[PDB]
Formats: sequence, C-alpha cells, structure tokens
Amino acid sequence: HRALDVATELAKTFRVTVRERERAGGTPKAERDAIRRSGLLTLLISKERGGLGESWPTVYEAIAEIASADASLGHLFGYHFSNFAYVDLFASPEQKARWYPQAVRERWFLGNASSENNAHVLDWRVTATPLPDGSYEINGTKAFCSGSADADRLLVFAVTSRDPNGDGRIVAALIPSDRAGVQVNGDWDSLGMRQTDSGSVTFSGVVVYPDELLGTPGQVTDAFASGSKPSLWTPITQLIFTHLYLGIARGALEEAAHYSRSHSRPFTLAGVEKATEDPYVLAIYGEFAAQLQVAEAGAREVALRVQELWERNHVTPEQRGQLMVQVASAKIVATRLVIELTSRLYEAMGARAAASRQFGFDRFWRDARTHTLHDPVAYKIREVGNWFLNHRFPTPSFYS
Amino acid sequence: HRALDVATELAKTFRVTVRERERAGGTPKAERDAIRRSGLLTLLISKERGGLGESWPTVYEAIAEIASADASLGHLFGYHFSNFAYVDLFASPEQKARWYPQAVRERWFLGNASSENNAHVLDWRVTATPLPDGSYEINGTKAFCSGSADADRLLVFAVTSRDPNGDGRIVAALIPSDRAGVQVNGDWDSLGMRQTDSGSVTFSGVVVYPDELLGTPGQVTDAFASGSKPSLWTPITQLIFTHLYLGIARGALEEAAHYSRSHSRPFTLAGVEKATEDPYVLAIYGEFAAQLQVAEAGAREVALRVQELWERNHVTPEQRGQLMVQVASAKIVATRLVIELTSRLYEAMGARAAASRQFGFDRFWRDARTHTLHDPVAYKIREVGNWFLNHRFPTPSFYS
Amino acid sequence: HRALDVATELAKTFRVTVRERERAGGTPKAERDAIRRSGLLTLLISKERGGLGESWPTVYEAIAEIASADASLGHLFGYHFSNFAYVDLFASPEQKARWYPQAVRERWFLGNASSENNAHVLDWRVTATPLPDGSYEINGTKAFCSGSADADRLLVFAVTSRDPNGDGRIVAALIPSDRAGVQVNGDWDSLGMRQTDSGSVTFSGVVVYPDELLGTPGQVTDAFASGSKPSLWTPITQLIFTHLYLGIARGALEEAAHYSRSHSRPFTLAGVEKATEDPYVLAIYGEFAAQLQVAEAGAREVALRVQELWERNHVTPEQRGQLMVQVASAKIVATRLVIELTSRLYEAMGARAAASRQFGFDRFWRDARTHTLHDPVAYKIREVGNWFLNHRFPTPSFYS
Amino acid sequence: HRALDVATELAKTFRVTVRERERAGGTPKAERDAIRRSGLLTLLISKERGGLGESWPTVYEAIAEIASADASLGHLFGYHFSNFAYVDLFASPEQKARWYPQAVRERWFLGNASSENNAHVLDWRVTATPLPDGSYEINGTKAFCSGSADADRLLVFAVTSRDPNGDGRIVAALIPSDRAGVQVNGDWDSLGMRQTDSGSVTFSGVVVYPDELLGTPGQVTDAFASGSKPSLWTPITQLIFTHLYLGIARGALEEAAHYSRSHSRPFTLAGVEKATEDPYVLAIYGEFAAQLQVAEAGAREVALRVQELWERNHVTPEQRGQLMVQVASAKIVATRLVIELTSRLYEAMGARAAASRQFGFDRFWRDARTHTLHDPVAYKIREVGNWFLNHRFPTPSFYS
Ligand SMILES: Cc1cc2nc3c(=O)[nH]c(=O)nc-3n(C[C@H](O)[C@H](O)[C@H](O)COP(=O)(O)O)c2cc1C
Ligand SMILES: Cc1cc2nc3c(=O)[nH]c(=O)nc-3n(C[C@H](O)[C@H](O)[C@H](O)COP(=O)(O)O)c2cc1C
Ligand SMILES: Cc1cc2nc3c(=O)[nH]c(=O)nc-3n(C[C@H](O)[C@H](O)[C@H](O)COP(=O)(O)O)c2cc1C
Ligand SMILES: Cc1cc2nc3c(=O)[nH]c(=O)nc-3n(C[C@H](O)[C@H](O)[C@H](O)COP(=O)(O)O)c2cc1C
Ligand SMILES: c1ccc2c(c1)sc1ccccc12
Ligand SMILES: c1ccc2c(c1)sc1ccccc12
Ligand SMILES: c1ccc2c(c1)sc1ccccc12
Repeated sequence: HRALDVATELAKTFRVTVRERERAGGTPKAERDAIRRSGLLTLLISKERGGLGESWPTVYEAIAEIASADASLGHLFGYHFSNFAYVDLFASPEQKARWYPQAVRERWFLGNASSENNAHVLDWRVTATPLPDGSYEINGTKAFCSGSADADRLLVFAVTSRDPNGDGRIVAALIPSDRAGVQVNGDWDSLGMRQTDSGSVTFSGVVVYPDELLGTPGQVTDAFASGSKPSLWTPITQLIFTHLYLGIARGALEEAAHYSRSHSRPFTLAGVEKATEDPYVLAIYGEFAAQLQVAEAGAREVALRVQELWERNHVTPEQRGQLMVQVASAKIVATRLVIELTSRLYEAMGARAAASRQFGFDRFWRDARTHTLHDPVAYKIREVGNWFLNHRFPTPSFYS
Repeated sequence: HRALDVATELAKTFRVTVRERERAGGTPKAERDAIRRSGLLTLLISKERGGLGESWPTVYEAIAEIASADASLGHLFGYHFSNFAYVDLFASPEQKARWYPQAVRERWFLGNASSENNAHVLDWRVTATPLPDGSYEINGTKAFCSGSADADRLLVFAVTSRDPNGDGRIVAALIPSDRAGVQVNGDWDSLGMRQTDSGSVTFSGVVVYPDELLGTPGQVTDAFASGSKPSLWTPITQLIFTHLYLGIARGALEEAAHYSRSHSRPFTLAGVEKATEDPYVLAIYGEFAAQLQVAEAGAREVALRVQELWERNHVTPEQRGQLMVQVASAKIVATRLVIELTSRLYEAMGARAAASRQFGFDRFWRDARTHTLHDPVAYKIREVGNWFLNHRFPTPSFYS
Repeated sequence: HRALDVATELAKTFRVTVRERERAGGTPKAERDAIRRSGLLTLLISKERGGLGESWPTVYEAIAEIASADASLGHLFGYHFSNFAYVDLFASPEQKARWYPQAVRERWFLGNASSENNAHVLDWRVTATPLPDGSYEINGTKAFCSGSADADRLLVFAVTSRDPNGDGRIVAALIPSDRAGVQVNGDWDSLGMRQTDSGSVTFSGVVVYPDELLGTPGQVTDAFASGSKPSLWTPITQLIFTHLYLGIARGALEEAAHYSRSHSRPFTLAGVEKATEDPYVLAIYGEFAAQLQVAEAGAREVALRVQELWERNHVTPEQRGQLMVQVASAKIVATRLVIELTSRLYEAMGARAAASRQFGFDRFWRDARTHTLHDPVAYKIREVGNWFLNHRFPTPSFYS
Repeated sequence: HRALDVATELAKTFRVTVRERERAGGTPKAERDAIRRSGLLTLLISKERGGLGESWPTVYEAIAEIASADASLGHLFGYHFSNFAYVDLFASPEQKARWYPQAVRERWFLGNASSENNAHVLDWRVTATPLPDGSYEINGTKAFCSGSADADRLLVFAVTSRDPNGDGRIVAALIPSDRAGVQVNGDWDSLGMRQTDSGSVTFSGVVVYPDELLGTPGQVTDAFASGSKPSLWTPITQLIFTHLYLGIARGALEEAAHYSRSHSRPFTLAGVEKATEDPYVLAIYGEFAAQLQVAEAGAREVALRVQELWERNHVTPEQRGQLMVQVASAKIVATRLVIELTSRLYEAMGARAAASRQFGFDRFWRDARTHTLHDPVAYKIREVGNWFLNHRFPTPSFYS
C-alpha cells in the first residue's frame, strides 16, 4: 500500500495550490519535480532495473487519486505511463537494460509528440527520411504534445519519406527533449487542462539514431494489424483516460459535499431545517455517488484484466477485442458521468458557489469538458454498438 | 464452471417456451422441476451436507443467466437463495445439520410468506400466538408470497400476539407448505413477473413447532439494530434483485439485436442501405451495451465482497453498511438501465416489432417495470446520498 | 366551444369502456358510430356544404382530448382528418361538390390503404394498370391500413404499371371499401393501438374510375417536390400524431394521479405520512406536468400556424419548411415525454399498480410505444438539426 | 415591431464586445447608456406618461434577444422590468403620475437592494426605524443587489424595527442611489453574469421619505397571502428569468453552429467527410433546437397571459396560481435545456473549441449555471407537482 500512500500525499499537496496554478497556466515545474522525487514514475520498472516493480492496478489507482486533486497533473502522470507502455511494448532487451536504470537515476518524466493539426486526425505530415548508418531525420510540426515541456525524453512518431525500404511506414523513437532541432512551442491556453503543456512541437532536421528507434519502421502497424502484444497499448491508454475522468468526478463530488456540509443554507421556505437533510440535495448526491461507485468498481475489474493480459506472452484477438470493448464501455460511462456531475452539482450547493468565482468549483467541469473531447465519445459508442450488434471487435489502431 | 454451464443450459430450454408460458401465468411446475433435477438449488450448501459448496458470485451469475431467459424463473430461483440466506443466518447448527441434507435429498425449492397489504409496509398483522409447549399458532393473510406455489418449505414471518413476554415481536419459521391451515390462494395476476406465484397466503390456526423457529422472538430486530452479520440478509437480497435487472437487460438487448439483424428495414429515405449500419441504431446498442458492461463488471466486485463477509464469523456495522451502500448503488444503476433500455430498444427495431404483438418483446419491459417497484429506488438514492454527504450508513431493515 | 364540448363528452363515454374493449382488439364499431352521430367527422367541411366549418386548432384539440380517453379512437379520428386533408388538397372542384355533401349525409368515416411491407418504406408494389376509358385496376396487398374496417371510403395509393402514359407514377383514389376485389384481412393484433384496425388489405382486380382519382398519376410527387399547397399534408399529419402523444401523456398523468391520491401507501420507513406529500412522488408529477404544460402550449401555436397556411392560396418553401420544422420539434418533444412518462409514473404509484394487471395502466405505454415508431424519431431529430445547422429545410415527402 | 428591431440592434452591438467586457467584470456603463438612449427602458410606461405603451410579450422577447448576445445586459435589462413591475403594482396613482414622466425624461435604469446573506433566504436584518414625520431610517447591508451600480433609483426592502405599529413588517421604497448613507460596494466577482453588479449595498442611516414608500408596512406580505394582483410580481419576475435562459440557450446554439460550419474537422476515422454532415453532430443540434422551439413557443403563450392579468383591476388567487404554475413549468424546462445545451454542444464542435480558451464559448455555460441557481429548480418542480397531484397552488412569496 506504500505507492498509493505516496500518491495520496502528493495529491493532498497539489490540492493546496491548484486553484492559483491552474489559473496561470504554463508548466507546473515544482509539481513535476515532486512527482520525480516520489519515485512513482518508476512504478512499472522492475526492481532489478531500479524501479518499484508494481502493477497496472496500482498505476491506475494512483492516476485517479492525483487527477482528483489536479487534473493537469493527473493527465501528465497518466500520459507518462501511456508513453512508458509504448516504450515497454517495443523496446529491445538492450534498450530496457540501458534506459530503465537511466530513467530511475535521471527521473525521466516522459512526454510525447504524436498527433497533428491538419485536415483530420489521420493527416500526418511529420516525416522521417533515412540517413547514413541507419539513422533518420525528422521534420514537421506536432500538436497536442502533452507533457512536452520539461519532458526528459519525447516519444515521437513520423512517417518514412524518401525511404528505399518503403515510404509511409510509421517510425517511433525515444529521443532526448534537448536534441538539436527540437523546439517546444508552449502555446497551450485552454479552457481546462491548463497545465498539461499540450501545445505544438516543431522538428527541424532532428536526427534519430538506430538505438533510439522503437522497433523497425512499420513494426507498429504490423503489431496492431496482427494483434501482437503491443496491441494492448490502446486499451491501456484509453483506460488511463477513464481513470482521469473518474478521478475528476470523485474530486468534484467530494469538494461539493464539503461545501454543502459547511456553507449551504436550508431552503426554509419549504420547511427544510438543514441543507444536508434536504431531500433533493440528498437525491443529487445519491444519484451521482451511486453511478460513481458502480463505475469505480467496474474500472477496478478492467484494470485487473489489463494486468492479467499484460503478463501473458500472447493475447488472442478475442481477448484483446473483449478488453477493448470493456475499456471503451468504461470510458463512455465515465465521460457521461463526469460531464453531468461537474455541472449539476452546483444545484446541490446553491447560488453562492457560483457567485464567488474564487471558489473555483468550475475547474472540474472545465477540465473534464476539455479532455473528454480527446476522441469523440459518439464513435466509442458506435464501436461498442458495432461489437454488440454485428459481432465485430474494433480494429486495433491508435484510437481503437 | 460446471454450475454455470448447468444454469446456461437451463436458461436455453426456458427461452424456447417463455413467450407462451408467461401469458398463462400460473405455476411453472415443469420448469421448477427441471431446476430441482439440476441440483443448483443446493449451490450454497456445503459439500459436507450434500450440496455443491459453491459461492455467491456463482449464485448471482446463475441468477442473471436464468433471468435473461425467463425473468419469473430467475426470480423464483433468486428468491430461493434469499430464503436460504435467511435460514443460514438465523438457524442453529443443529437445525442446519438436519435441514440441509434433507433439502438436498428432497430437492427443496423454497418460498416465503412475509409481506402484507396493510396501510404501509411496516404494518404487520399476521400473528403468532404462543402455546404452552413452545409452539406457536399463526393466523392471518400474507401478500406477495413469491414461490408459495409448489414450495417444499415456506419461510414465514409473524408478530407475537397474546404474548406475556411481549407483543409485536417478529418470529420467523420454516414450515411445510401443506401444513394444516395453510392456504395458498393463487391470486397472482400481474403485468410482468407473471409466473412467480407472488399471490396471497392465508394462515388459519397454523401450528409452528419449536424446532422450526429461526432464532427467538425479536431476534431479527436485534440483529438489524446492531448491524451484525444476520443483517447481511438485506444487501444479499437487494443484490439478488440487481442481478435480475442485469439479466433482463442482457436478455432484452440480445433479443432486440436478433430482430435488428433479421427483420429491421433500412431507412432508405435517409440513404441507409442496411439497418445494422444505421448510425442511430448503432448508437442505441452502443449506449446500452456500454452501461451494461460497466454495471456487470461492478456487480462482480460487489458479489465477491458478499462472499467475503458471508464467510466471516462476525461482521461489523461498518462492513455491513459499506456493503449495503455498494449494493444500493448497483441496484440504482441497474434499475435505471433496465427500465430505459427495455422501452427504448424498440427505436432500434422499428414499428413492426410492436405492431406484431406475438413478437412479445414487451415482456422485458413488463417484467422489469414490475419488479423494480419492489421497493422505491428513490429511497435507495436517498440512502446512498445520506451516506456520501452525511457519512450515515443505511438503517438496517428488511429494505435497507 | 360546441365542437370541443361534443368531443369532451365522447371522450368521457370512451373512458368507461376502453380498458375492456382494447383487450379484445378488433373493430370498435359502436364507438365509431357514436363519432358518426356526433357530426365531428365534418369539422373541416364548410357549412355551405353541410359541415361544421371549423378550423384545424379545433380538430387538433378534439384529437388530443379523444386520445386521452382512448388512443385507438383518437388515432382513428385523427387519421380520418389526415385522409380528408389529402382529399381536399388534391380533389377537383366537381369531386368536392359531390363528395362533401355526400360525406355529411352518409356520415363518412375515412380509412386508408397506403403503406406496404416490402424491403423498405419507399418500396411500393401495389400496381394500377390501365383499363378502358381512363379507369385503373388495382392489384396487391397494403399494410398498416388504419381505419380500414368499417370505412365508408378508403384512400388508396398505387403505382402505375403497363401504362402508355408512364409507369411508376403514384396514383391515389377514394373508393368504397366494399368494392369488388377489396379484401380487408382483419389481421391487426398489436402491442398497443389495438383498435385502429391497422392490418393488411388485399386488392384483387379492383376497378378505380376517373371520377375517383385524386389528381393525375404522379401529381403528388410533383406537388411535394415543388412545395405547392399539397405539401402541407405532411406537417398536418405529423402534427396529428403529435396530438395523439400529448393526449396519451395527459391521460396517463391524470390516471396515475388518481391512483396516487387513492391507493398509494406512504413509505413510513423514511418517515413519510402521506404518499401525496412524498418529496420524490411530487418531483415525478412536477417534472412531467411541467414538460406537458410547455409541450401543450407550444402545440397550440403550431396548430394555429397550420390553419393560417391552410387558408393561404400559395405557401412558400420557407413557410412550409418552417412549419415542418416546428411540427417535427413538437413531435420530438412529445415523443420523448410520452415514452418516459408512461413508464416512469409507476414509480409515483408503487408496486401494486403493476402487480394487479387489471389496473391496466400499461395501456398508455403500450399505445405510446407502438405509435411513436410510425416513423423513426431519430430522423426527425436529424431533420431539425440539418435545418438549424445547415439551413436546409426537410425534403417534402410522405415522411417529412 | 419597432421596439424589437431596436432590441435586435442593441444586441448586435453588444455581441461585438461581450467577450472582452465580461472578462473584466465591473459596470458596463457604455452599454447601459446605449440602453438608456434606446428608450426601451420605458416599454411598459403608458404613452400618456411619455412611455412606449408596449406589452409584456414585447418586453419578454426583447429580454431574450439581448440575453442571447450578452447575458449580463439581458439580466440588467430584465431586472429593470422586475423593479418596474413592483413599483407599478404597489405605487399610488399620484406616485406614478410623478415618477413615470421623470423616468422617461431622466432615462431611469432601475436597480434593487432586496436580498441578504443570513442563515437562510427571507431572514432579513436590514431594518427600517420609523421617524416622527413618517420617514424611515434604513440600516444594514443587502446582498445580490443586481444593477445597483449606475442605478438612477434603487428599489429597497427593509423590516420595521423599534416600531410601535409592529416590528418585522416589510417596507419597500424607491430611492436615489446617491441618497446620503447609501454605499454601493462593487464587490461582485462571479463565475458568470459577471457584469450584473450583483454585489452588496450598505445603508448607513439612510433616510427614506414618505413619498418614496411603496404601500404600507407589511402590505406586500398581505398581498402575497391574498394572492391578489400585486402578487403577480413573482410570476412576472420568474418569467423574466425564464427568458434569460431561453436567450442564453438560443445564443449558445447559434454560436456553436457558426463554429461547426467554420472550424469543426470531420472524423475521417469513421468515413465522414464534412462535420456538418456527421450524423451525431446533426443529432445534437436537432435535439436541442427542437426542445428550444417548443420552449419558446410555450413561453410566448404564458407571456400573453401575463399581459392579460396585468391589465385587470383585480386578480383572483386562482388566476394568479394558474399563471405561477405555467411560469414555473416554463422555467423548469428552460433551466434543464440551457444547462444541458451549453455543456453538451462542445461535443458537436470538437476538441479545438475547448483547446482555445479565447474562443470563449464557456461564457454561455458560466452565465446559465450561475443564474439558474437564483432559486432552486427542485422546488419549482415540487410546486408544479403539488399543484398537479394535490390541486394546491404555490404559496405566494418572493420566490413562488
Ligand atoms: C487535453 C487534451 C490532451 C491531448 N493530449 C494528446 C497527447 O498527449 N498526444 C496526442 O497525440 N494527442 C493528444 N490530444 C489530441 C486528441 O487525441 C485529438 O487529436 C484532438 O482532440 C482532435 O481535436 P478535434 O476534436 O478538434 O478534431 C489531446 C487532446 C486534448 C483535448
Ligand atoms: C446572478 C444572480 C443575481 C441575483 N440578483 C438578485 C437581485 O437582484 N435581487 C435579489 O433580491 N436577489 C438576487 N439574487 C439572489 C437570490 O434571490 C437568492 O438570494 C440567492 O440566489 C440564494 O443563494 P444560495 O442558493 O447560495 O443560498 C441573485 C442571485 C444570482 C445568482
Ligand atoms: C399504429 C400504426 C399505425 C399506422 N397506420 C398507417 C396508416 O394508416 N397508413 C400508412 O401508410 N402507414 C401506417 N403506419 C406505418 C408507417 O407508415 C410505416 O410504414 C411503419 O411504421 C414502418 O415500419 P417499420 O419501422 O417496422 O419498418 C402505421 C404504423 C403504426 C405503428
Ligand atoms: C414482483 C414482486 C414480487 C415480490 N415478492 C415478495 C416476496 O417474495 N416477499 C415479500 O415479502 N415481498 C415481496 N414483494 C413486495 C415488496 O416487499 C413490497 O411490499 C411491495 O412491492 C410494496 O408495494 P407498494 O409499492 O404498492 O406499496 C414483491 C413485490 C413485487 C412487485
Ligand atoms: C420484507 C420482508 C421479508 C422479505 C421481503 C421484504 S422480500 C423477501 C424475499 C424473500 C424472503 C423474505 C423477504
Ligand atoms: C405513406 C403514404 C400515405 C400515408 C402514410 C404514409 S401515413 C397516412 C395516414 C393517412 C393517409 C395516408 C397516409
Ligand atoms: C427576494 C426579494 C426581492 C427580490 C428578489 C428576491 S429577486 C428581485 C429582483 C428584482 C427586484 C426585487 C427582487
């Protein structure tokens, strides 16, 4: 229970200052260094390599706990583990032996530069052109690069260009954020998630060496199309997002409840003597706490299944498909829950909870409302419907 | 897995005939006898006493499976385990050493006569008059006596009367359904749950012998008041109801999807070519399938905790209260899900699914609409809200 | 107020017997004759021609009031006016001069035979083949022929075949229901709307004469595509459906309230002394009555606009499209309301309202759930959204 | 039509600057002066007295129009008419003969100081101490004094103290905001409604002269208890709030639609090519636009009834109660609509609508979420339920 106690203490510390920090935006450097000092960035690194030797259920619980205190830090922490998962699923034994002890000693906090701001999510224009001796050169701009500021290593994706062994192949690499030609742009000014540093990143002639490549170019496409073990990356990552939404939900419900207990006035016009005994206040808390209990219990079960399949040598298409359906279902339910709860709970607190902007309760809705648009919930709903009605598992990809 | 395989095969046979049987109402004797021959009524009896020595997770899964095929049979089966749970929590070791091998040998299917139709659910008027030899005489009429027809034993509740040691004290007993003076009235004629035989039972001078009594007078009240282990009866039973709702929900979704694949016509007016590719059909299946996956996953966690506390020698009010809150939340979510989907799934099927009465899909809504009224979900919502906001566990009762 | 008083009195009488009549299904001949005697079938015929010279707001109010007592009689009554509206929009001056006094004298109650059960709703295969002197012969089977039993005249639609003047043109005619070769099949057996007689009708060599044709073959296609005055038929008819749903909603709300005042028990476990003072019972009635008040007030405005445009010589595409959008909006809101309310009101009444099948409250949900599937509400929603987002009015058709 | 054209033009100009102005908060002096110059503040003053002699339907439509551009200015404009309505309902004919020509000539924009921040609403501590001449000395601080800054007159409420003719009676008056001892505090820093100046006002020995008093002490209480014409103030004012919510809803829908047409990217992962043709985007717009059409149509009818009763010399409790129920119903529907729509419309726009804080669409949710808490919608729901189920009209008060 030690790692979770560490995460709980981190979250308590983050609650004290999140109101003022999130207003200013920018990089939460002091808090990222506290996470570095905590050791939790090493949860999934084996003890033999210097890490904590912990499991995915612990990682998910820590993500939700931190997210309940500070959604931007929960996002950054969770995305670190999405990046780590990708690295771990493709790294060679040589790379793990070098990188993981280094990640412990240098306290790596991983960032990524993957998505782009073109015509659609599939229009990728960051290229990797081959160099002598097996290196590549990266050129172009990436968007929504969560945790790219103050990241020690960047997980980067590019498409092979002018490549004699095949253009259009997806290359992934793990490079130092201070490699020449890498420019983090710090242009993140959002409604919520205001400290995630999810702005754009530009690559000018950036060299990637062979010992930084995560598999051969195109290997990710083969692993996903085949259902190899790396196809677990998408359910793992979407369950990370699910735990952000559940953490935000619980944080909002608990903060509202503290307000109601200490500050809400009874509607004596209707004969109520105490706001905490009002039947409609109690009904609001009961409706949302009930949905949260069921969603949290369901999320714990799916997290245990993530761990189970993580440990297998091979995951069948049925096992991976079933997991992806369970994860998508959890994310759908958590998305609806957090969006509704963070808005409707004002009705349990009363007008003064909005009349003083500084109370800051709208941070929960602003964070949830921003992040949940990460990928459209309508098409997660369509994928679950296509599975149930047509017996079609989602196609493994970066989004399903 | 053997036990769940047997339940799955039972459910398959019940699906073949449920549409015809439930119209008639009345007692599903052949199907009750099939359940008797299956051995599953002995799921929770230890192997040492001739039973299967299985766990509550298996019982709850079996309940949902059967209920997905025939909600009345799922109800009869589930209430048998509610009755069994009461006996197990209150009978002496000496009584259980006699009753349980007899229940196995005689293939006992339990019913109950407990609630009444007076001014409100607390108002009980069926009396137990003490006789000099330690026996009691029972007089009065009970309502909603599920499984009272064809029952090998009835779990019966009465309040003491003409009692020098105190009137109004609740006594419970397990008695043969054909004991002199017991009249099963056969007046069950309901919207849904049409074969549960939940009619009235009239007791005329019915003798109860000392070795048929479950505890002492008022003992159930004392156990409720102290939140001790016998008060687990309520979360156990409320979780039985939850699994009826999850089972009905799954059955309705599967039956609707079969119609959507086989008979629904594409809305060509809007350019649709296949109903199974219609975006709004797919969204209905996705939304409800997603909520069902999360609810079923959370329900499995709560069932594991039921088993945990069932095996304990002592249970504290905090353990019992936390379990009751988790059960209540599961019941709330399942109630809303089943009531919504059994009505809205018609929109995924089309007009002819209702215009052809013989299709009989309305059975799912009728069954769920009837059963979910067992006790008011508004007060399960209040109970979860009072816990979350005011840190007050539900007051243990026959309902909470 | 005379006409509305007559409809109110009719509805009063229908309420006495609807519970018994709709169980049996079949043709409500006695009630149809009571409507004939009332004169209300002539509401839209000018006094000059022997009718009442009333307005569409009166028709719509009468439809909703009758539907609140008996949805099948409300449906038959309303569809009579959809049939009359089609006739009035396409009939020649000499057809009106002959038919309308005859409809008054003979107390005509109209039915129709229009839709079919082929691959999709566009797919019409009942043929009209030329005969000498401009007559046509009709062959094939129609489905969903509301009011086709006991009909004085049938509005029938067919597609021309082996026609020198052009194949595949839609022809419409108003013919006697007992003409040789017309076989009303009497096969309506529905979940709800059980006395609308909406079964199939088979046409074997049925002769239609030129003086029974409603415009030339294909004229309806041209009138809808061009937005000439007959394009009002669809918003008129969809608003008829809307008033069926509002009528059912009001009838259900009022019937539930009577049960709650008379029979519901207080939940004394939570300290409630009277069910009519329960905060959650009150919230259910308040939610649904509030939405009903708004929906009804909105529907009055749209019905007035129907009358205003009905009196216009020419209606622009803006005026027709805005009306169709207002009608579709009213129908969407009414559909959601009646489907939710007819199911959720059980929670304000209690278990015994469902456990005693004879109470028959489920008739409201059965009727509403059946009729609201007439055409898919998802595509009414799309039509309103296409208008608001893209400024595209719905393409006029039999559906929009 | 001229007045509404003027309001539409005002709203056009407000939309240009609202994003920048509402961020700063404070007093929108230039825009208040634009409203002064428009003459619309005199809409309800008779032409005889120099006003526009217009109707409440015109006022309500102008309130919604302005609120759709700038919710704070719509609120200020709307509350001006609430203040005016109170004056008209309680002022003597002689008072109006002086005040209304002055309000025209001096372009009065009214504010109020009425509510307070004590243990519960209606727990009032601002006192009125009688002076020998019939004046009152006012002492205390008022809360939520909308429009208190830059107000030409304040409508003020106090409770009598040290009063031989009875303590605790409510007095009301209309006084200059620069009367000696009046301090408008400017302490308003809110989530939304950021330019309504709803801070506190402190009265230090403020003398109120006899010709400024509105009625006699406790007359407002007696009017409420009688349900007589002056108690129309509450339904009038609650319908003002309703039109704020309908205006915010319409403004949010149109602003979102503009973004969707201009900036939303199609989700090619699913094969869609234009965001404005996405089936789920279209469903969101259609669902909310449909609900909005019906709500707006219904609100127009209730506004016509406000005008009817406003022109009567006497109003019965039944007429007032029926109107209050209709107003409560409109408020309930509008509240639910605006709160859902201002949050869910992000799903129709996509992530970049929230990633760019400066888009500023969250203003609609912040404004609606703040104002809808004015009084709890849960008790409007109970009030409508108590009327429908128990035939009890709402108890007249400042809130019902
Ligand atoms: C708060 C937030 C954080 C995001 N973080 C990442 C990220 O770390 N890596 C990535 O590839 N995309 C990230 N995305 C991008 C989304 O996956 C997606 O590309 C984007 O939301 C599409 O925007 P649209 O809906 O306007 O088309 C993020 C998006 C949001 C809103
Ligand atoms: C934006 C806003 C403006 C308000 N303006 C006024 C006002 O002008 N006059 C008034 O008496 N109350 C005003 N109120 C207050 C309500 O009457 C009520 O006192 C308050 O909303 C209750 O606060 P609570 O729910 O936190 O207990 C306003 C409230 C809000 C939220
Ligand atoms: C109760 C009911 C009555 C109907 N009455 C008629 C009718 O009178 N004339 C007609 O053309 N269609 C009628 N329809 C049919 C619709 O036009 C449409 O063909 C049908 O609902 C589509 O069926 P589907 O959703 O199963 O494909 C009726 C449908 C229902 C449910
Ligand atoms: C389908 C159904 C089955 C029921 N079976 C039982 C039962 O077996 N034993 C029992 O004590 N109560 C049973 N109940 C009754 C509830 O405990 C409760 O008394 C009843 O639902 C309250 O009815 P009311 O809401 O109309 O007041 C049953 C209720 C329903 C609806
Ligand atoms: C109140 C009292 C006893 C019981 C209920 C409600 S449901 C049920 C099911 C089985 C056995 C007893 C009881
Ligand atoms: C397609 C074509 C004709 C008709 C429908 C659908 S519903 C209806 C109701 C009355 C008369 C004609 C029609
Ligand atoms: C309680 C008492 C007075 C008032 C409210 C609530 S809102 C409002 C708006 C304008 C004028 C007076 C009041």
